[PDB]
Amino acid sequence: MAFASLIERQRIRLLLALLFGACGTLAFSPYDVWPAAIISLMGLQALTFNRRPLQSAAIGFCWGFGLFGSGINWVYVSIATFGGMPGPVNIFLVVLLAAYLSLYTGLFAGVLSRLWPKTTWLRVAIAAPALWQVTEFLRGWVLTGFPWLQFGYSQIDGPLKGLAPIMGVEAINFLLMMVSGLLALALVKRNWRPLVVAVVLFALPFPLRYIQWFTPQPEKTIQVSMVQGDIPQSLKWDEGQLLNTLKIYYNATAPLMGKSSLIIWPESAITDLEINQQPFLKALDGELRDKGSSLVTGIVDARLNKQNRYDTYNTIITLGKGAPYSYESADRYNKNHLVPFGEFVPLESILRPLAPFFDLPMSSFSRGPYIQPPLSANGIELTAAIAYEIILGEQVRDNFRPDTDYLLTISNDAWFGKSIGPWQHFQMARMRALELARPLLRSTNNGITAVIGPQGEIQAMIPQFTREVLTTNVTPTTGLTPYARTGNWPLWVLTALFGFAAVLMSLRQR
Ligand SMILES: CCCCCCCCCCCCCCCCCCCC(=O)O[C@H](COC(=O)CCCCCCCCCCCCCC)COP(=O)(O)OCCN
Repeated sequence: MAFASLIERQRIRLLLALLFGACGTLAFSPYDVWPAAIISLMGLQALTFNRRPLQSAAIGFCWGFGLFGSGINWVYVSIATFGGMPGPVNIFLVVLLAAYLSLYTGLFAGVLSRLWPKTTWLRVAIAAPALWQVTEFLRGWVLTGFPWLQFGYSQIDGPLKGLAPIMGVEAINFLLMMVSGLLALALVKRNWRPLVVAVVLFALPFPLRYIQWFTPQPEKTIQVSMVQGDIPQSLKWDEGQLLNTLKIYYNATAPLMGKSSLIIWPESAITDLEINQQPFLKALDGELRDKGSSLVTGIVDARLNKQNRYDTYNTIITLGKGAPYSYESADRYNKNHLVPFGEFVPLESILRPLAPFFDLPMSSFSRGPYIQPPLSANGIELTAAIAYEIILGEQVRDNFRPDTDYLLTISNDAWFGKSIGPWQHFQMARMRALELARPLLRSTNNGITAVIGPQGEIQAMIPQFTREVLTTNVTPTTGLTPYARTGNWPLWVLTALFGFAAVLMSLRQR
């Protein structure tokens, strides 16, 4: 007994917040338990009740530390495997990353308690979702952002699936936070009205999820094929292995050359500069056009700037019928949002010589234009997003065009190894496909290579960590979703209104 005495202790709540914070990771990874997200948000909402601003900030920081150290720890695997640093240094780096990610949850909890101290429906339903949206935007914007582990992505297959195509995964985050706050308030106050309101709010989008915003045109059906080279990441960036990788990809492509129409290779499938492999690319494009196919592969390009400086762009070249290959062609995609510490190392003067982990091969990339024309191959338009860029919903939507028939994503998940990072990335890609209502053609070296339907459901998939070829027929779709039409503008208007109302009520509370 005496639960009230123990629960009203800051030290105990810190330990209890760690468990509830880590409980949220059961919704993104292959665990895929969407009630866990609601439970974790309920814990975060409840454990900050009746606390001073500093204690609430500590509770939020511990919750974020659990969440981002129990499901972002797969970064440590990549760091240790492909970087020469001691184990204490690696664990310090992953702990520091978790703490940095948890700062924006501690800030959320602190501001929420500072402005709305008393546990009320207002705080748990209006102020909390708006402030949570603001802090998530800050986390995804500052220092190029790391918008990972957003609970809306857990609703890719759930009751709130249909909310994504209308307003987005960020609005799904908003609704999840609101419902979970109402549930936490009902649990804390032992009341039934917040529970009923939360049930109504959560069950409202279930009929909404049946709306079909896309027309599955079958007249433009193709036979896309994707190749998993299963190239070892350690040997990926070498000299002798380049010929072996090219031979493997060519031999995998040759049977498909003639039967398939949209052969795709993973990110950085060709591990050499585009200019160096010019005759090979020319011959490959010629023989692909002879048999009537296309090859949207990935390569590394080093263009010359106006200042005679070589800028390295992570690129997606296009070859075959419907898109003749040329070094000056505009039918290419340059990666815009580079991955921190892996593609653009900040402070190269000190960080790069500090350890071999910072001085990874093929680094110091150059960002491409934010908005780029869609890739054309065999008469169809593909929206490209290299690896990490897929999770950026706003950038993907901005690059999206009404003429887009497929969403293209190529990644190299061999860094993460056997962990949950590739699965979380795949889930975020599925959420993007659901939001834009376009079929997704995701190709990976070792990670999850699959074709995602317009509703986010997996149409085809191949086992992870193998050298397989995913050959299937995918039908394009036409039509603009409300999310594609608008963006985050409706969500930002809604959260601005809610925040303004909450601030006015807090000031008027006096
Ligand atoms: C006030 C300062 C506070 C600082 C707070 C941060 C401190 C901690 C920072 C260190 C810990 C994070 C380290 C993450 C990078 C580890 C190395 C990963 C390598 C990598 O980036 O993958 C590349 C691209 O990723 C891909 O193409 C696919 C993977 C994309 C997902 C990557 C997820 C991990 C990155 C998370 C970084 C978050 C930083 C947020 C600040 C490989 O791609 P490639 O095959 O073409 O090889 C070409 C490579 N040269």
